[PDB]
Amino acid sequence: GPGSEATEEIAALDQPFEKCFIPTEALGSDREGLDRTQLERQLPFRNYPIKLNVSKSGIFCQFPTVSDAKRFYEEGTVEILNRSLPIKPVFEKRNETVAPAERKRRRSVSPGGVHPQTAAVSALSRR
Repeated sequence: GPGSEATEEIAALDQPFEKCFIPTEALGSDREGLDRTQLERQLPFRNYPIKLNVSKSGIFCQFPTVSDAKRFYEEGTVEILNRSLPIKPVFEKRNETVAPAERKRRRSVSPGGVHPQTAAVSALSRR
């Protein structure tokens, strides 16, 4: 995804905030909308400068400075739709995993069959 490359060597453990994401799920169908004009004049968001972009995944939050992002993350909880929403940073991590192939076998049996006959008999009766 989108992001910026910073000197991870300087503090990889710290994982400095650069961009935040506001998840949506229990918001409901109301999450599909987000009027920008109303959003600008809404719940916490006006407290600090923040780039708000509507997305089907939620609301993108980009801050001009790391400090603003950190203050918003640490003390910028928001309540939207009468629901407290936390600040989730956009970080990615590559994990190493392996999925060995597996095979399964099943027992099979012969269905059998009927051999042909070159002769046949029948009972003759008339009533």
